[PDB]
Amino acid sequence: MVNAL
Amino acid sequence: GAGREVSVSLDGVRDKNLMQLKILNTVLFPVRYNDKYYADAIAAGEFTKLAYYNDICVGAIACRLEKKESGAMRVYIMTLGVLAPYRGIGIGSNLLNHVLDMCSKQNMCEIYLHVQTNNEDAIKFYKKFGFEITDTIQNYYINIEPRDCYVVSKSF
Ligand SMILES: *C(=O)CSCCNC(=O)CCNC(=O)[C@H](O)C(C)(C)COP(=O)(O)OP(=O)(O)OC[C@H]1O[C@@H](n2cnc3c(N)ncnc32)[C@H](O)[C@@H]1OP(=O)(O)O
Repeated sequence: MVNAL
Repeated sequence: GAGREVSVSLDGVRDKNLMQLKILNTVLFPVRYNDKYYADAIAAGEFTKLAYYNDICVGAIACRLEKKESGAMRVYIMTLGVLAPYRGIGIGSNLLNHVLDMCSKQNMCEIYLHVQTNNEDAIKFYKKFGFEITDTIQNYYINIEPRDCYVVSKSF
């Protein structure tokens, strides 16, 4: 789960 | 392996089926993803897939690709998830094995992903495939707790 981008 | 013994079909992500990925992400992840995420996922081509089980879209792996100055490829797994009723039957392994197979066609590939530090279940899952925790990033996520992630990686 990558952060917001 | 578990991914080789489940009847799953994989399809690529394109503009025409993008809504399926958007629904999955809304349910699976507290992070809100923007247009850049979807463009990157589509641009990763064969590395991004939706998974179908019993003719229902039940999971996805979405990647982002980067070419390094060495000419080697870096693969980021941006998201990996399976809807809760269909976990534990090999679907996540099937998705991840697909990406690992695509990586084996690019020489000196490296794979990176980010996981919340309390996601013990996901960490155990990745370690079965040869991934290792290689770093921690404090305050990686904005609004969930814990805010820290592990950087989890595998080299080829
Ligand atoms: C950013 O997106 C990357 S990090 C976030 C990963 N996603 C996430 O945490 C969302 C919720 N979880 C899932 O979507 C899903 O559980 C995965 C993707 C973590 C794994 O998918 P599956 O559940 O389809 O995996 P399988 O291929 O069945 O193998 C599961 C392996 O993991 C452990 N395990 C055992 N039972 C489990 C259940 N019910 N749910 C999750 N994980 C489970 C075991 O080590 C197991 O090993 P096998 O013997 O099954 O291979």
